[PDB]
Formats: sequence, C-alpha cells, structure tokens
Amino acid sequence: RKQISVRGLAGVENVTELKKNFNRHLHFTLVKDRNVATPRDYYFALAHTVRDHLVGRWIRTQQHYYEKDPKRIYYLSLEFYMGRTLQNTMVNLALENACDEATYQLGLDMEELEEIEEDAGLGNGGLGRLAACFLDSMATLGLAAYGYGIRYEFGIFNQKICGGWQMEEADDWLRYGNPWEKARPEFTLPVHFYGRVEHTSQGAKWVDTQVVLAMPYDTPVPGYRNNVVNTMRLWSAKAPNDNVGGYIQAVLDRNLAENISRVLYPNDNFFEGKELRLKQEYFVVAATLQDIIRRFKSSKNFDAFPDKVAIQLNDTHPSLAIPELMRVLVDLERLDWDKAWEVTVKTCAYTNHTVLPEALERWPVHLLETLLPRHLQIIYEINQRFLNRVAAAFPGDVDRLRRMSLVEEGAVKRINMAHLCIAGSHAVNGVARIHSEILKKTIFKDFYELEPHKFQNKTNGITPRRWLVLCNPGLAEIIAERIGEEYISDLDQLRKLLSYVDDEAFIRDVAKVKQENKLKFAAYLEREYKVHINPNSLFDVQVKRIHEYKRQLLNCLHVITLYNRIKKEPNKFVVPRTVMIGGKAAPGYHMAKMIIKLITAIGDVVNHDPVVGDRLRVIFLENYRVSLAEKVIPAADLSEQISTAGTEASGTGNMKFMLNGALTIGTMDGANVEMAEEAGEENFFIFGMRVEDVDRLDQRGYNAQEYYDRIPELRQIIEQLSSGFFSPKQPDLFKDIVNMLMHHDRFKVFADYEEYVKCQERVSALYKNPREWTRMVIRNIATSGKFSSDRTIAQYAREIWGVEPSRQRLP
Amino acid sequence: RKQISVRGLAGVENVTELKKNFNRHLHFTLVKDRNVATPRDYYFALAHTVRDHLVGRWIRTQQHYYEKDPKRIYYLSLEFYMGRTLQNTMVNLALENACDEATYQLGLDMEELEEIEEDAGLGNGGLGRLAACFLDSMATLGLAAYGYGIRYEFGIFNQKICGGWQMEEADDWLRYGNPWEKARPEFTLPVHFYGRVEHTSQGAKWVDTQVVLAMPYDTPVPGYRNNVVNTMRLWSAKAPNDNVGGYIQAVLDRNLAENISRVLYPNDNFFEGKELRLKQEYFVVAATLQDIIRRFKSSKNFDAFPDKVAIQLNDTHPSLAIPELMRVLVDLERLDWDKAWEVTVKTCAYTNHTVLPEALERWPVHLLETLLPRHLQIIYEINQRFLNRVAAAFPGDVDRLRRMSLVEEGAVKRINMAHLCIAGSHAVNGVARIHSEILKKTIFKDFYELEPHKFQNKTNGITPRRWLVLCNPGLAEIIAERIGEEYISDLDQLRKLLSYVDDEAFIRDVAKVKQENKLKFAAYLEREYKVHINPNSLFDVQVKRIHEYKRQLLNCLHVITLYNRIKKEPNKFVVPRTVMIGGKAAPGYHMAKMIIKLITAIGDVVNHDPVVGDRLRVIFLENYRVSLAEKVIPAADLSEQISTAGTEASGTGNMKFMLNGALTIGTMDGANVEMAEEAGEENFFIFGMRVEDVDRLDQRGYNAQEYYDRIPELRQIIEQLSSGFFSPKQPDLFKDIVNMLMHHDRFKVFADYEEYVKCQERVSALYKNPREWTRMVIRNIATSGKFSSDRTIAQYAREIWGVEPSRQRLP
Ligand SMILES: OC[C@H]1O[C@@]2(CC(c3ccc4ccccc4c3)NO2)[C@H](O)[C@@H](O)[C@@H]1O
Ligand SMILES: OC[C@H]1O[C@@]2(CC(c3ccc4ccccc4c3)NO2)[C@H](O)[C@@H](O)[C@@H]1O
Repeated sequence: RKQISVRGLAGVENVTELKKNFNRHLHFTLVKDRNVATPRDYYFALAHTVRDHLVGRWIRTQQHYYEKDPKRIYYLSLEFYMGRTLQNTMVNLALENACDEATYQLGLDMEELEEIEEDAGLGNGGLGRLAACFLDSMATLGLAAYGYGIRYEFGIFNQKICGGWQMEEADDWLRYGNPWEKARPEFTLPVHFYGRVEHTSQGAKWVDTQVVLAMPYDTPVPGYRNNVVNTMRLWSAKAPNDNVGGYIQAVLDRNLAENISRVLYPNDNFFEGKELRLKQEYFVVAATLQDIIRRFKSSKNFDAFPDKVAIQLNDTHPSLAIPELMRVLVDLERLDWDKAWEVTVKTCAYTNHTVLPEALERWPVHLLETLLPRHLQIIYEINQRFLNRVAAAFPGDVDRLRRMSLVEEGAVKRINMAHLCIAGSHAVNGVARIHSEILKKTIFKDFYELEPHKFQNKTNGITPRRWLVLCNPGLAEIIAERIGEEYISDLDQLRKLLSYVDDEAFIRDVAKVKQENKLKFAAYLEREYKVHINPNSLFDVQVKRIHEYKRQLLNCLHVITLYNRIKKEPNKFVVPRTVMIGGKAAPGYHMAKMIIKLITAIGDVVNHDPVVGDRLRVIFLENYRVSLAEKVIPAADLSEQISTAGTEASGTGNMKFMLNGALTIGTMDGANVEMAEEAGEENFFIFGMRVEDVDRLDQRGYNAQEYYDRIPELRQIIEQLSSGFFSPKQPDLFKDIVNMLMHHDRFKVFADYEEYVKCQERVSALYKNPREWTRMVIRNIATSGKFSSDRTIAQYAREIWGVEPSRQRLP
Repeated sequence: RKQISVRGLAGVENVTELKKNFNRHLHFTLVKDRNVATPRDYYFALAHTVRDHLVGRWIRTQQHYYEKDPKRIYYLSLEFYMGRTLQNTMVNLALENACDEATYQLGLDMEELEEIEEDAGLGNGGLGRLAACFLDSMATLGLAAYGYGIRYEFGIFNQKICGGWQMEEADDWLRYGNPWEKARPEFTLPVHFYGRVEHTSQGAKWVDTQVVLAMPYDTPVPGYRNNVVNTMRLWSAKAPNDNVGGYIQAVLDRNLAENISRVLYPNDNFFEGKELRLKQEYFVVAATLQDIIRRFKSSKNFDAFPDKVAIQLNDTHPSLAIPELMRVLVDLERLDWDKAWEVTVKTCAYTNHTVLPEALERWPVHLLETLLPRHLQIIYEINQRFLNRVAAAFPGDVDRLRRMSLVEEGAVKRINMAHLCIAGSHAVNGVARIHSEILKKTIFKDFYELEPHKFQNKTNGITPRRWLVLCNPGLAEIIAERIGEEYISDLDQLRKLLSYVDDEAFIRDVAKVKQENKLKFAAYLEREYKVHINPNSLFDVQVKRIHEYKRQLLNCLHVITLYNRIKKEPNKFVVPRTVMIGGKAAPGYHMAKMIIKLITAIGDVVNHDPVVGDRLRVIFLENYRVSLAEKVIPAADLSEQISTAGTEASGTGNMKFMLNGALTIGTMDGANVEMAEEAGEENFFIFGMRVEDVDRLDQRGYNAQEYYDRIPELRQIIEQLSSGFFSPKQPDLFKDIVNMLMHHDRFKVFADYEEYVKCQERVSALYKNPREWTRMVIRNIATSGKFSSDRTIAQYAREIWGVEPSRQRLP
C-alpha cells in the first residue's frame, strides 16, 4: 500500500498538517463532527484538504504567465472527459502516500473515500478523453495552456442495464457540489444570438440580438511534480440581468437561455444538426474568444496576435472560432479584412478526428442565417476569397471549386465546417499516421494539393499519470524498481524494460501484478453487482462506445463460436475466458441499443449452460466511463481493437491496454498500426482486411451472402439469431441485426470472421503458456512509450503552436 | 465609529486572528491576491471569516437540543424576509468593532464591504419580515426553534423606475453565491404530487405519484450574545434521480419540477390561486413534516408528539400541514383517525395576518383533487367530523354549519383554508389587539363561539437588534450611555428614558443622532442616484408595499394640497418637507402601478416649480427592501401609517419608525392603537375615522361625491388629476385613479382627507419647535419596548407552545 515508492513520501509534519486540515474542513467547511460524519463527508474533507495544496501553485503559475508573457495555447473543445480529480491531484503533487497515511491515522480507508467521487463525465469517449489527457500533458510540459469548454449540468448519461437493455439516466454530477472548480461570476461575459446585421457608417453592426451570459468556472490542472497548475475554464449559461402570470412565466422562461449548458449531446462519431447544439458551439466560441482578446490586450497592434495566441480546434465543433475571430477583428476592432484574415489563419489550427461522412458537421444555411446572421455573411466572404485562390491555383478546374467550396449545394444548402476549418487554419492534422495520410490522399486531397504545408500528423496519446501511475500503481512500482521514476514524464524510457524479457524476477512480478489487478476487479464486480467471474480465466475485454464500426458484433460472433464449439465437443479443453464488453450506446442509435441487448442475451444462454459452466462467461460491463476504465483496463489480458480497417481514426483505449499489460487482438486500423510497429508485429494479434482489402471489396460490392454460404459455423450462428435461440420468448427479436449483417453491413463483419476466429485461437494457444504470454506482454509495455500524450503535445507545441515544451520545475 | 461601545471590543489577539483568517480566505477560498482582489472579493473574505465564528456555536447548539431534548418549535412560512446577514452576525456575536478594526488595518472600509451583500429578499413585506424577526427573537430567547420555508432562486423582484413607472427585474440574489447557507444534499427528501388513492388491506395508499426532491439548505440564526445559533432550513426543488430528441428533452424537462422553488409569488395581501403556488405550499409542508417526524423518532408512542413538537402556521400558506400530518399518522404510521386528530390539533397552531377577503386562501376542490387526492379526502373527513361537533353544540343551526364548513359552495367549489386551520389548531391568533378582537367579533365569530379558548392575541414585534443596534448604532449608543446595554434584549428598559425628557444633554444627543442619520441618507441618495434632497427639511416617509388600503393616494392628496397652498400664497412660510414614498407594487396590480406613476408625476411638477424650490420635494424611493428600510427609517422625522381603520392587521413598519426616533401620523388601525396607548395619544398624530366610523359609512353607503362637493381644495386636486395637470402629454393618464376615488373607493380616501390635512398642519406646527419635537420623540422611543419581537415570542412560547424562554448563555 504505502510500500509503493512512486506514491511519494509520508513526511511526519506533512501527515500532521494534513490531519489537522482534514479535521478543520470537517468542522468549518462541512459543519460536521465525527458523530454524524459519513464517508461522503470524509471524502469532501479530504478533497478540500488536497485542493488547498493546489492554490499557491495555481496563483503562482498564472502570475508567472503574466510576467513571462509566453505564447498562450487555447484548446477549444465541446468535450472534456476528465474523470475523477482527487487521486490525480495527489499523484501530481506527490501527496498520495501522505494522504493515505493521514487518513489511515484517522481510521479511514482513502480508497473507499476515492470511490465516493463522481466522474466529471463531460465527454462521450475518445475525443473528450483526449482533451483531458492533453490538458494533463500541457501542464506537465510547462505550456501556458488553457482548456476551454462548456460546464454541462449533465454529462454523459448514466447507463443502467434493465431486462438486458440500456436505460439512460441523467448524470447529475454536481448533486453534492464540485470541490475542484472555482466559480468566477465576476468574469461573466455576454454571448449574442439571433438579431440582424446593419451595414452603416463604421461598417457592419450586429444588432437586436438576444443575450445569454457565459459564467466561467475554473478548474486547476496540475502538471506532474513541476509546480505548474494550469486552468480549464468551462462556461455555464446564465439568463441576462434585465400581469402576475406574465411576471412569473418571464422568470421561469430564464430556463430557456440556461438550457444551452444543460446537457452534453451523447453522440459518438455522429453529427446531429440540432439548433441547441449550434448554440452550445457558438456559446463556447464567443465567450472564449472574448477572454483571449482581453488577455491579449492586457499583456503589453493585432500583428502580434498569432505570436501570443494559438487556438486549437478539437474537431469542427468550435469551428465558429474562425468567423467569430474575423467578426471581432473586422466589426469591433476595425481591422481591414485582409489583415484580419492573415491574423486568423496564423492563430487557428484544426484537428480532424473522424472519417465517417455522418460524423462531419454540415449546418443548414437557413439555421446559420437565423441564429448567426453576421457569421453566415463572413463565411460567404471567406468562401468567395478562398475559392478565388483555388481558381487562381487551378484555372478552369470547376469541379474542384465545387468540391472545395464551404457551401454544399442540394435540397438543403449547408456549410461544410471542415472546409471552413481548413480554409481558416494554418495547420490541419489527423490523429494517427494512417488517418492523417488518408486525409491528404482522399478526404481533403484537393485541400492538400492547394496547401500541402498545412497538413500534418499528430498521433494520439494517453497520459501515463492517469493511465499508469494512478490506475495501476503495482505495475508503476515494479517498473520504477528497475528503471527509476523518470519514465513517468519520459515514457520512452520504458524501452529499457526490453532488457528484462528474460529476467525471472520481472517476469514473475509482471504476472503477479496482473493477477492482483484481476482479483481486485473481480472483487469490484462482486461488491457492486454481486456478479461472480472466474479469476483463473482469460479476461477478454472490449470497452468503448457501442458503434457498428467498432464491431462489437464481430466479438459477439466469436463468443457464440466459442459456445457452439464447446457444445459440439464438450470434452475438449479450452482456455477459460471471461468475455467482457462495455460501452454506452447513443440514446437515438437503435442498432447500438440492439447490440447491447444481443450481448446480454448471449450471456443469458452461455452463462447458464451447465455444459459450459465457468469455461466461458459473457458479461456486459454496465456504465463504462473513465473511472471504470481505470479499474478494468489494468485487469485485462486481451484488448479487443477490432474496428473495420479505415474506420477508427486512431483509438486511445488501445494505448491504455498496451500500457497496462494486455496483449492486443486488432485490425491494422488507426493507431493499432503504429502500436504494432513500435512493439513488432510478432507481439500483436493482427488479423483481417487491411484498408486496401476493404477498398477492393467496395470496388466489386460487398456480398455478405458469400461468407454465409461458405462458412458453416457462421451459418449456424446466423440461424441461431434468426430462429430465436438467443431470444426464445421473442424469436424475431434480432431480425434487424440479422438483416443488417446479411444485406446492409457497411462494416463487413462477415468478411473478417474467419481470420478473427483463427487469430483468437492463437490468443488461446499463447495463454496456455504463461511464461511466453508474460514475455510478449513485457515486449508490449516496454514499447508503449510513443503513446504518451507528452509526446503528442510536444509535437503540437513544436510543429503547430511554435512553443518549446519544458519539464522545468517552478519554485 | 469604534467609539461606539455597543459594538463590542476590538481585542488585540482577536483583531490579529481576524486579519489572518481574512487573508487565509482571500487566498484559499477566493483564490485571489491583493493585486486582482475587488471590493466584492473583500466582502466575501470577511463574510467567510465571520461565518467561521458561528460554526462551533451552531454545532454545539444543535447537539445541546439533542441532549436536553426540549420541545421543538417549527415555524412554517412561505416567506422569510431576512435582509443582509454580515452585520447582523457581527452584532449578535459581539464582533462588529473587532472586524471594523481588522478591516481598517487591512486598508478597508467595512461599511463599503457591507453594501456589497444582496438582501435575502425571500418575502413580500411585513409577513416575511415578521418571520425573520421571529427567528432572531427565538434564538435570543434560547428556544429550540426551526424556521422552515422555500429557498426561492428569485426573491421579491428588483424594482426599477423608468419613465416614472415600475419595472420588474429578476432578483438573482444567488448570482455570486450565498456564503451564509450550508447546502445539505445528503438530507434530501421526496415530495409527492398528483397520483391517486388506493384503499386496500392496510388502508389508504397514495400511489402513481410524481416525485419532486426537496434539498435542504441550512442558514445559521444567531441569538444576541447568548452563544445560541438556531437553524433556518429552506427547501430547494430538485428533479428525481430516475431517441436523441427524446433524451435531450427529457433532461431539459427536469426544469419543470425544479420550477417549484424558482420564484416568490410577489403578492402582498392577495390570494392568487395558481397551481404552482399550491405546489410550493405542499412542497414546504411535506418535506418539513418528514423532518419533524424523523427528529421526533430519533429522540428516545405518538402520544408524546405534541409534547415534543409545535407547528406554527404563518397564515394559511402552510395549512396543508394539517391534512399532511393526518395523512402521515393515519396512512403511514397506522394510527386510528381519532388519536391522529388529537395529536394534530395539539401540535398545530394558526396565526392569521389578514382581513381583506381577497387575501384569504380558497382553493378549488378540482385542483386539490388532481394535485393532492389523498389530502382532499382527508379534508372532507375533517370537515364532516368538525361540522358534527358544530351540529352537536348548536343543534338545528343550519346556517352556522354552512358558514363554518371547510367547503365553500358555489359555481366553483372551494376549500376555505382558514376554516381548515381553525379546525385543526389548538390556538388561533391575530397579530394586534384590534385585529385579534375583530377575529372573534366578526370574521371567525362562529368559531369563537364554538371554541373560545382557541382564540388569542399576539401583537407583532420587531427585533431591536436589526431595527436599532444595526441600523441606528448612534441612537443605540446614546441610549446605552444612559441605561447600559441590557435593553438590547429587554426592550421594556427603554421606559427608563422617560427620566430624560428634560435632560438637556439627551435632548441634544437625540436630535444630533437624527441629523446624522438624515445626512447619511442624503449622502446615499446623492451617491447612488444623484438625487439631491434638502437636509434642513422634514423627512416625511411612507415606506411599505403599494396597496389601496395603505392609502399612498391619501398621502398624494396631501402632497398636492401642500403644493397648491404654496402656489396660492407663495409668501407664506411653510415647514420645508421632503416627502418620500417607496414600496413595490405587485406586477399584476394595475392600480398600485398607476399610484407609483402618480407619485413620480406629482414629483415631476412639484420638484421643478421655481416658486416651490426646496420648500417641498416629492421623491419615490426606488426598490424599497429590508436593506433600504435600515437606511431610511433612522433618517425619518415623520412616519406615515395611514391605512383605513380596520384594514392593516398590525403593521410592523410603524414599530420600526417609533423605535428610531420618528413621530407617527396615523389612523387608529392595527398596532398603531397600541403604540399610541404605550406612548400616550398626546404623543401621536392620530387622525381620521375609527373602525366604528368606517362601519357607519358602510351602513349608509360611501358617497365620495359628497366630500368632493363640500371640500374646495379636494375638488381642485381631482380636477388637476382629471384635466391632465400632472400628465400634460397624456391628459387622461390618471382617469382610472379619479374614477376609483369618485365611484369605487373601498378605502374611503376622501373621508379622511380633511382630518389628515389638519393633522399634518399640527405636525408642521410641532416641527417648528425643535425642542418640543425632540421631547415628544423621546416619549416615543422610551415607550417602544412593548414592540420588541422578544415580547411577542415570549408570549407565543408561554401561551401557545408551552415552552419557557431563556436569556441564559451557552458555554
Ligand atoms: O482523436 C480522438 C478520437 O476521436 C474519435 C472521434 C470522436 C467523436 C466524438 C464526438 C463527436 C461528436 C460529433 C461528431 C463527431 C464526433 C466524433 N470520438 O473518437 C475517433 O473515433 C477516435 O478514433 C479517436 O481516437
Ligand atoms: O403580521 C405581519 C403582517 O402581515 C400582513 C399580511 C401580509 C401578507 C403577505 C403575503 C400574503 C400572500 C398571500 C395572501 C395574503 C398575504 C398577506 N403581509 O402583511 C399584514 O397586512 C400586516 O398588517 C401585518 O403586520
């Protein structure tokens, strides 16, 4: 427990001070005493005690940036998937052992207290979590960086499983308050909606608008033991300051404006063109850019703006920053268009995260005209000048003009926000090598040919603080025992572990740590859900949002295959497996909801077959979220990363599993390709179509029937699904799944079935050899260094932002 | 400043500690340093520092009640007009001088900091303010007392005057947070609405309900220097725990339930039968009674309930407590009806505050059936048994049965909540002697004849902490200089001041203090509104909610009379006056809004007539509220208390003026009668019809025309109003006022005009003699002791609650 050296020192005076301040907060802050105090009270007492330790550094860091006047980095995102904050703060401030000891002396288990904290679940998955890892890395690398987003009252919904189906409940994460945020109502700013444009004496004027106030809440972002504490600023919607029925209703109607920040849109990789979403996007953009402009002016004429400001667009969601910056510079600051545009492009950079056409933002022009009339005007002017440049570069190429235009023609005329982003940014990057290459090759080929220098790659990463030191201290410890602690903010040092592939002690310890994590996760499921899992089974884990492209269905086909093979040959030994699948489906995503039901339905049969017993178990992990990822990933043996080649832009869950001692079964997709490159393909369970094979199938037409006709075992499974074998009380329950698989499968599940099953056989074969399993694991952990988000951020800093990262400690 | 001894000691170590804790809060709580810190930051730093001093006493007091197990007093109100808390806390904890010194040493003016605090304006006027004074007195008298109400997000609206008209703005009092409250989400309770009744095996069951959660916020209520800190618990509405459009809308629709605690209904003396108001009333009642029941059970079978619980109903607004208690005792606790009813009546007591029929609560039975079906059933059963008692007591008296029934017949069948309250309470009281007498004489004569022992008087009071020591420390000081400090919680000791009616020093000092207060108020108007007032004028003040019965219009007639008399005889000396009128009109109250416009319109003419100059000025005091009352009342020379005899149940503003060195012009109405009795009528400017005279006019019919025909000066004014003299750009602007006065005046303004004007002449005559004015003032201050809310509460305690008050200090 405390034996773990990476968790820091429990200094005698520090422990004494912590206990004193713990008790002080219990008394003065919580207004409790030990007689009526609950574990929740004790969590809050600890949270406040720990938060106090951030204050000095937080003030000093922000003063430091004022004095040093570095270029400031503004990371704009609609999502920040932060998770819990207590343990992270302790780790980054080197207080974990001290607080553990302090709480122990008070008769409390700190780990029990940590479980009280709600996730800040202000994101959907990978995109939101990337933003969170990025904040952590930017602070650790000493960058003057500011996360900007929306403080949703309700984050990603809490998932309940009832009758085998997903049920959604409001994520009321602020119910007991957030001890980490500091409300800043004094720095509230006005955001404008609707209205109209007057073109007059000085120029254009946006008038007759409806105002929504943006109230900022600042959350500290501690760097790893460098005394840096940066800021995440999240905006909250507030109704503007200024008959009985009339009056009362008028007060109640304040809710309408305040609804802007009420709830996170729960879609992963899907664009839903709701007006409320558009308001949210403009809300963050307008308030944020006001802050940026104010800070710029309070630092020493807009020529130096791009020298002192970088705006990073987390996908196109804050793309309105481009026309908003132009609006402020032209309409308010009175710069000429050309200069303002020069400034804007040098300030802004765009990160693309998605490949699926339905995930791209294309807003109807009518909606933009009504809500943001001046922005639409500016977008049209941007388009005219941009297409003039295309026309000059490629004279007579009319189709290219049509393809590149920010304006999409059709029944409903729309603005392509990705096109706007490329036009208005000096850099455009994808999120893994394969993805960034395909951007230049197909998706934005025309833009790449116009401005090749714009296009970059920044392979994603994860923070080794949250995703190793916090969630897997046992693994962190056995590593530090061999190579010291430098790797925690220099993850490439993990390559030193290749020297221990034949080290008996290290082989022993790696396996020991994994088993400890598996026991702990089994204890979690037993405690929280009364679900029993076989501790001596292979933990086969697919955790990620439920999506057709991510192919949970392919996993389902394999699970049924294992079941059917057992039933055909009950006497034949098979490596016992616990197959775990978890993830949320978007509320409006019918197929994803059906897929969850199929997983539970498969479990209903498999988990109660006496011939199978504990040899195979299929469980659906309820309410997959950051806090759960921190529990299950360190317990995983096999990481399922089985998206159709070309569909997962990068993935980040893949990296978490690799860092935490799981072996990977995956396609050559997203960052899987680079992970396999780093480790050596011999150390990865790579299977299935490459992108080239998918394209060849698309060329001739994907016919699922061919695979059904040629694979007896697949045929059996489909017939089980169709006939009601997995839904005897409702035989036709899965007809939609069967129909999609047979006739309308965009993701070619059947095409990878045979290779997947065979690859899984090789997984089982290696697991039968514990020594060699663990040695391959070592080869994975040791080469996961590239996938630190420190590496990613250092690249953003040097290649896009023009700032030099620094691990230098503040006084 | 600090010379003021009543403000306590500035102990050296105390000042040192306060400065240290001030700076600590600025750093750790506010996350600021002296470079960026605003006066608001400094206010909050002081607020947190002062609040810390309540904590020990607050915990100790509540533990004391658990140990001592006294009878607990629950004061249920829909309104708590608390005002600001910073100064009050300092006064009651003897910290004012210490904090003044501490802040001074830090380079800050504490009075400037105090002005930053928002009023907790969770009431309309007198009723809400009475509740607030009562909380203060109950803590000062060492009673185990709990205020229970609703934490409105928006209190009484902020009043703006624009173009001479009232404009309403949302009172966003929680914008910067409330440092005084402690959120208790852990003690959240479910409140049920709608649904239906099942009568089954065990009995009746309320099922299929919609749930709204009640989250409590506790606010400390310090007694005067007795180390007692009681609790005001205010409930906040929270939505219960458990397609894309569908999901998002479902989350947004949480606002509907949460609207229950959104806004205070802004009506003074008017019943508006809105469903939302009914929900608010049940919301407080249901959550509160759950608390009461829980505390009762956690203290040592329902036989002892009335021995350990008192429920005081602040008017009929929480009247649902009666059927709710019956519901819990019968349906949930399984007591037989008779026993439950015995318990209920002994537990509950009802205070009636209003005389006007339109202020009485009469809820349509259809609304009660839909919203609270089980409560309606219980009400009907209460009615049947109660009328059985009436029938037994008065055999054959069928009309009495009809008159006394809780059920009112007609086109819309309604429940009379006052009747329910009398039936279900062991005590019923009015709020001044005249009012309590008329309850037994007319309004509830039938109930008085049935149960005379139920009927009591409890003349209202005001706290001499807020209403003397806080708002008028200069007066508090000159009093303490002669008689010591005991009077602060023993106000009857002010009678000792009668010994100083001929004391030259005291006459000098009383007049000096008044002039100081007048200078300060003039400085306030100049600073905040750039309005200049004549410091050497009589400050003639009518501050109270705008109501026809309160007769601001009569004041208007007198003001115009003064103006017209000056114009007729410009050379004749008149005592210079500044006539100040302030108060909010209910948003839906057209006549009240017109009256505000008339006051400003009169000012528009009078204040700009060069013949008048500074001899007469008429100003409308914008946004009258508790904090403003604390400023203007100590500056007042003349207190306008001019309600039609029989219409003001008590009044409390009257008492504030008397305590603060103003002489009173008033009718024999409400507590005015007792005030004049205490001081001697020779020391009051009493004028106009007595109740007997009003009744005689009602008997023959009020004909306003008679007065118009007989009073030339009145005729002139009405013709000025009709012809557009006070609205030249809109000649007919005041036609509705004129029409009401001439043909539909329920409050007989014309009937008191002549006596009012003549009485005002006598006011001016006495003001010409400063010595004799001040001597009469002394005679008023010295006899204001009866009107301490300590006296009132001691009476409630002994005569209704069955508890003995105690000024005993806690350790
Ligand atoms: O770069 C971070 C990650 O970004 C994605 C895209 C993505 C996402 C999330 C929310 C969205 C909302 C609207 C439209 C597209 C969205 C895409 N979530 O995960 C990619 O699917 C994933 O491969 C990548 O690792
Ligand atoms: O007892 C305290 C005071 O109570 C009254 C009654 C009152 C009031 C306030 C809000 C109301 C809301 C609905 C119905 C009646 C109401 C009466 N406000 O002032 C009386 O009008 C006043 O004379 C008395 O001093």
